[PDB]
Amino acid sequence: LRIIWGTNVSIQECTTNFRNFLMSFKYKFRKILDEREEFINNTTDEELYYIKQLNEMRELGTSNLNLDARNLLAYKQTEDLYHQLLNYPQEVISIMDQTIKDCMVSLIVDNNLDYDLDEIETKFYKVRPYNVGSCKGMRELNPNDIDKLINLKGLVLRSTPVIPDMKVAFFKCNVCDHTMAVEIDRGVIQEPARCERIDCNEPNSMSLIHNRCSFADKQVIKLQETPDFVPDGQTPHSISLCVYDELVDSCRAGDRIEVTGTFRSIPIRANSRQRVLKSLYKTYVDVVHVK
Amino acid sequence: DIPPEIKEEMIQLYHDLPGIENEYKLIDKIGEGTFSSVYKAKDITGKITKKFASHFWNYGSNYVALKKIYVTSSPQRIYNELNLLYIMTGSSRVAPLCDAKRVRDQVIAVLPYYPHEEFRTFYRDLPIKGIKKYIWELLRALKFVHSKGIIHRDIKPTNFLFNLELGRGVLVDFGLAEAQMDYKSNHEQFCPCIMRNQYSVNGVDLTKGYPKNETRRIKRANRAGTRGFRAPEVLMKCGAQSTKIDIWSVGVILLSLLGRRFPMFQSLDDADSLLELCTIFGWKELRKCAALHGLGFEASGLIWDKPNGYSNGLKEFVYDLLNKECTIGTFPEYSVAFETFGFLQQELHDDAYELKKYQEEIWSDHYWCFQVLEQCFEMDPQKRSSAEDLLKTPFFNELNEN
Amino acid sequence: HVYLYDLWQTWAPIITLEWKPQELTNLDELPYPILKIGSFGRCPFIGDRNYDESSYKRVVKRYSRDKANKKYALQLRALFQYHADTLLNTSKNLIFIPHTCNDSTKSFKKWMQEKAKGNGLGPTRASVMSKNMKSLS
Amino acid sequence: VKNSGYCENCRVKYESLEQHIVSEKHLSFAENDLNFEAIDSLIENLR
Ligand SMILES: Nc1ncnc2c1ncn2[C@@H]1O[C@H](COP(=O)(O)OP(=O)(O)O)[C@@H](O)[C@H]1O
Ligand code: BEF
Ligand SMILES: [Mg+2]
Ligand SMILES: [Mg+2]
Ligand SMILES: [Zn+2]
Ligand SMILES: [Zn+2]
Ligand SMILES: [Zn+2]
Repeated sequence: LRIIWGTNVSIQECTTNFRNFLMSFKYKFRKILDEREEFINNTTDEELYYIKQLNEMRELGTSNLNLDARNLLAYKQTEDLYHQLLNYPQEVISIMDQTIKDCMVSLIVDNNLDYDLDEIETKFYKVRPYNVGSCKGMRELNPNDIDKLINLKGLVLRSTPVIPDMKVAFFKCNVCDHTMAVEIDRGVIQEPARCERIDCNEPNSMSLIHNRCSFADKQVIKLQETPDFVPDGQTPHSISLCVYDELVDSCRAGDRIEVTGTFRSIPIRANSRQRVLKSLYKTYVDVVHVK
Repeated sequence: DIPPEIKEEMIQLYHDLPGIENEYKLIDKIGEGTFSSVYKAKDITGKITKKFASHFWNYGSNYVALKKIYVTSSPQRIYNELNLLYIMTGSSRVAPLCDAKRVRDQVIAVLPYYPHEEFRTFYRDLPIKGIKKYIWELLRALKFVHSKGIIHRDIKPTNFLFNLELGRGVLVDFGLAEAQMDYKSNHEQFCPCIMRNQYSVNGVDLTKGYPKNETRRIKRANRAGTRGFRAPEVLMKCGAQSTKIDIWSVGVILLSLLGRRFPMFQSLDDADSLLELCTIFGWKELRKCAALHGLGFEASGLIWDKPNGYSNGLKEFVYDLLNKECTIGTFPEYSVAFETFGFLQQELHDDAYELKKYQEEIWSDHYWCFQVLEQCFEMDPQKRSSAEDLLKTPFFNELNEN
Repeated sequence: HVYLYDLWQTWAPIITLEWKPQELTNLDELPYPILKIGSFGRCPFIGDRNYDESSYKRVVKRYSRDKANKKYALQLRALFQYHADTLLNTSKNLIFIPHTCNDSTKSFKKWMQEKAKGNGLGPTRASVMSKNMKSLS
Repeated sequence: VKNSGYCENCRVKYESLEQHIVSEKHLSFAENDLNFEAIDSLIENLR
């Protein structure tokens, strides 16, 4: 019931499937999918992978879980969730994050562990998938593949400095000091036309305070691909990764990395006349995991 | 002469239980429950007949009731169940276990079969004598239970097996039953819900608002029970749930008899139960209870037929319940509800000698029933009288024959 | 709306539900159930949906069921009559207090005269929902 | 059909019970007696 618009994802069903996969994953399944059953271990394969990982996550206190998508392919009940994850990055990733938080708090509660749930529910957990299929290069990504998980490998040529990214504006009313904080949604900030107070109403009382806004890290990394396959007469191509938050300042120049993330496209403004955008979209990649 | 569609599961369980073919012969499936199914069987070896022979009611032949729990139930929960049934053996009102064993995951409990009649059969046509005896037995059983110091969260007529021919009843399910833990190592600070963990800025008041982005946690309190038969304590997730939720459920069952309504409180969620309680009692009373338990509550805009109504008491409520049945004529000519209807007609002001004696006695009985109903139906736990206090009522003069 | 909140606001509100006036148009399906009593010993908060106590077919079916169970109800009353016990009752047949009430039998006579011409367990869930969840919903 | 529920033993939600009981995790859980040791302790105390 209740699939989201423009997608094939149902929140309840996807959360159910992800919880099922978390509860009942054993590495022997991946061994079966790898046709490596002759290497099946009695110890590690028996033990529940992600439950244990969530445990050491709880004791250590980390907030990020790295998920192998081929493990999702291994589990029969979540084979469809794999394709749902490729085709719909952001929605399914948020679903996974909520499910991780739910599983953490549930596991604490069920065992009645002395560890307090104050930190757990306040924390924000992130899921970082990887090993999501093949590479296919960048010459072979058609525009229909916008906002999908892609796997890229190459050499990190150049790394820009840290670029602050606005998260909350801090407009201040000059007249009645009505300092409202505006969160950014879908990269848009909406100015109060007049003073949001009813008693005080002065449109010119607003003057954004740059310094008291809350920002977030953003680093652009120039990656030159080294695809496993190269078409005839194709010189190497450079793509612009865009990392966020903790991944900033992680990848140094000269590192040979394999990166997975969301293949995005953004209009580029023709600066000849302001607020006029070119019809050709620039393509870049948001980064979720770096190996 | 039995449905074979049940016989296939019977034989499936039979060969699923390799340690029972010689021990017992399965007779039939008698009971069905949310957490388990109950099977009737014959006792091949007589030692179990000798064991707890006094416990076995001697009415009819002696059979044994088999408790086939569902596999999905927690092993820790099943351990709680068996331990609790173990530590209240030999009570004659609580069902004592006779044997217990498991085959890998599946676990089976052996209980003395109690020939009973379905509650649906007789709630409509039970004389106030029947209510009196039934409630007396049930309160004696709960007196023993609370003396042992536990809480049987799910109290309902389905979980209480009463026999009319014997005129006695016993409790059976203890599935969600909880042992009362150590509450602590005046009444305003008895339960404002500040117990155990979290025990011992101004200018902002969320009196008429819900935060847009919610960044806070919910109460974590046991919610075990039934659809309905749930006490205001647990309904509002009020901390330190006491034994008296059980007597609240008892009073709910009692009122169900007085009105001939089996699904008395159809609560699809907590909100349904809370609003139904608001209807029966009043917004102000429920708000007062919440304030007593350190809990804010508000409701406005809703329309109620009785706006803070029924303050006269439960008499008016059961009164108009029976009034509409009277106008329609649902009840039979011989229905014993008509005497109650006349009782409320007389009290609300709205050969013959034996007749006058009989009506005098039923006046007294209905009177005492209605003043024990309000005795149990009060939101205050500390003020709510204990099971022994309920048994000490003037209505319960039949225990005085001891 | 209905709003129940922690007095010290240390914990999240338990129940917080508000309804638009427009969806309250029909009195039959209020989100908060009303004391629509109904009949035939049903739930006081539910009624005779797809049911009419005056429906002559329903009256006949109920009358037949009642006359079927006359003897059992009489046995119950005989078993339980003013002695507060069963075995103590062992040693007048019945006592009928008259009433002006209508019953199944009288209503039936009136009508005949008129026509004479799943599991129960669920995984524990977290309380706080992420803002992205709110956007998705 | 209607046998859809939550298997707290396996901490898992199943659409069908007959398949959950034969699931690998549930079968392994059943085959492990270490989870039932406390139960057996009171089982033996009966005799
Ligand atoms: N000893 C018994 N004698 C007769 N019926 C019983 C007995 N034990 C259980 N039952 C029947 O089986 C039903 C379910 O048993 P119960 O122990 O309440 O299981 P659950 O924990 O699943 O609710 C009861 O409501 C009752 O009808
Ligand atoms: F359904 Be039983 F009353 F746990
Ligand atoms: Mg039960
Ligand atoms: Mg139970
Ligand atoms: Zn202003
Ligand atoms: Zn309280
Ligand atoms: Zn299982």
